[PDB]
Amino acid sequence: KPLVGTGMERAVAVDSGVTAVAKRGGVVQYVDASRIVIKVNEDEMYPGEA
Amino acid sequence: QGSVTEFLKPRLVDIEQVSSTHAKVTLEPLERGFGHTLGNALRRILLSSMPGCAVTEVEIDGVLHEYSTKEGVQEDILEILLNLKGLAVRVQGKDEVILTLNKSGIGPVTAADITHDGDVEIVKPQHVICHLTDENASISMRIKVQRGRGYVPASTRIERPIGRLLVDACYSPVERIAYNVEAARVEQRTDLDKLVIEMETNGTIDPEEAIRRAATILAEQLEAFVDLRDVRQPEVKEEKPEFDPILLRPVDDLELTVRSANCLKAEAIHYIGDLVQRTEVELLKTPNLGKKSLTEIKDVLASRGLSLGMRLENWPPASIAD
Amino acid sequence: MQGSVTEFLKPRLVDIEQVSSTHAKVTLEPLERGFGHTLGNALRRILLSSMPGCA
Amino acid sequence: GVLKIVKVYLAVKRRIQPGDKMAGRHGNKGVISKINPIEDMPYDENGTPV
Amino acid sequence: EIKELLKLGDLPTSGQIRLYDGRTGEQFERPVTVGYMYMLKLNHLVDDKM
Amino acid sequence: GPEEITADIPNVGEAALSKLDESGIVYIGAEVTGGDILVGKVTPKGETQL
Repeated sequence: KPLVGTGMERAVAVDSGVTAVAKRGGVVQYVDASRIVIKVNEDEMYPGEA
Repeated sequence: QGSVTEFLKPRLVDIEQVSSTHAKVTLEPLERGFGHTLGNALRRILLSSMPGCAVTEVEIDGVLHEYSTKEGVQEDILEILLNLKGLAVRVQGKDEVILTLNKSGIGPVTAADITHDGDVEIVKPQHVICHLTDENASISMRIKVQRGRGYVPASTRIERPIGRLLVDACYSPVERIAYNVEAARVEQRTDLDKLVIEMETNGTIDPEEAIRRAATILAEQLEAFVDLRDVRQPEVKEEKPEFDPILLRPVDDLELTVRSANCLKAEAIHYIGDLVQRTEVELLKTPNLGKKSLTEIKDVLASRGLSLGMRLENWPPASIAD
Repeated sequence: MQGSVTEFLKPRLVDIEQVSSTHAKVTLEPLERGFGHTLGNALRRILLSSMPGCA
Repeated sequence: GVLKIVKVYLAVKRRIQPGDKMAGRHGNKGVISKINPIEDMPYDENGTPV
Repeated sequence: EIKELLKLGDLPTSGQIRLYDGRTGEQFERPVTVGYMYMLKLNHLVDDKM
Repeated sequence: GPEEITADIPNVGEAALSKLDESGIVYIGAEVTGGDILVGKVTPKGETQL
């Protein structure tokens, strides 16, 4: 980021839909540099049911 | 003319070791005028005229190329190799030393986690190479340190997986050299200054021997005026790129008989260059030749300008380069 | 040196074209990318400053 | 008249090379022609090449 | 407002710092300005290829 | 005659075998120069008659 700005560079990268935005709270399982999976708490804690 | 010690002779009066990385040495006997001509003839003698050592070749156990991203790693295959560029290791007196790295679990891979070799002196053990996110993820490389002349582009460098992905280099110890004026404070007279050189070495070559070496280079750059017994020729090179495309011609240009035209081709001989490389002492062993089949060839080679027992260049010619 | 630290060629005087008793020629072929301006400035401030003579 | 198709990418890491054009946000259009060595490169007091 | 802030920094306040020549060695007459500029490297079009 | 892609090619060379080894296809990531082989091809010519 440039040393100086106006404060309008942030509102651009948001509406453009460049960065990933979560639509539900919860912790993060994996943080691979090619794939990220977030598990939500809407179903009973099960290895194959969530 | 005279010439009898008219000026003062520079002598080491006191050195300053503020840190184990940066020092502030200084000379005292300096006349007004030599505190700039000696500083300018040195500022450009330590920006590329310094050996040093750096990382060049690396293996990595698991990754094939700079595209394949290794699992259990926060960063990508690229960034994790850019850290090795900062990894500096001073070698005692070797040019090819292979170091092995191995560990498991979470925690930043420090430079102290690598094998401990006697000839290998780690500069900064707290150097980070890669961060392991997964506790079950392992990391291992074959980091070897060479000794070039400062920086080696990866594009210039890089069949079967042998060396695989390689990295840049930075053998150059210091990256910046500066000089100050400052008037010396002697007890003799007043008109005297001090050089005072500041060096920021990565930690491979100590400043005390680095600065002195710089002036030593200039000394050797003037040993021809001190009248020394050194009778060596400068450059007596003669360059005029030439070749012999006629050697690339088949054996069907010497006018031979059907007999020899069937014996040679049966002994892996299709060109005139594949026959000259051999000798007429081992060709007699084969129960399909003779002495008259060799003296006849040399007879024709006399006109072409070739003969048995001569080296070849650019051979074999255009083939199937793998 | 004996420890092989130089790895570079060092220039040296070979011939002095004496066309006169005051004017001559001083050649220096063996040079590299950088030393060309080094020696040309390390002596420039001497032959035009630190010179005895008389007049 | 086609059995199957084989697709192969071709990623190229284009590095800096004298011939391109550089322009910030003000319009300082320029072009690199010759790379100035570090040897003959002046610096400040502390010694910092441009 | 900026002039008042320039009072701090390192030492200079006008921007013109003494530049030492790496060629001859003599300091350049009238110090030059040195700072950070936000530039950008525009893509190299293939329409100007050799 | 319809040609096919395979690692086992009846070629008189080896340069085309060094790369193609994964049964028709080739491994990922490597290094050579322009004017080589990407995908092994075997298309008979002259009705297999010299």
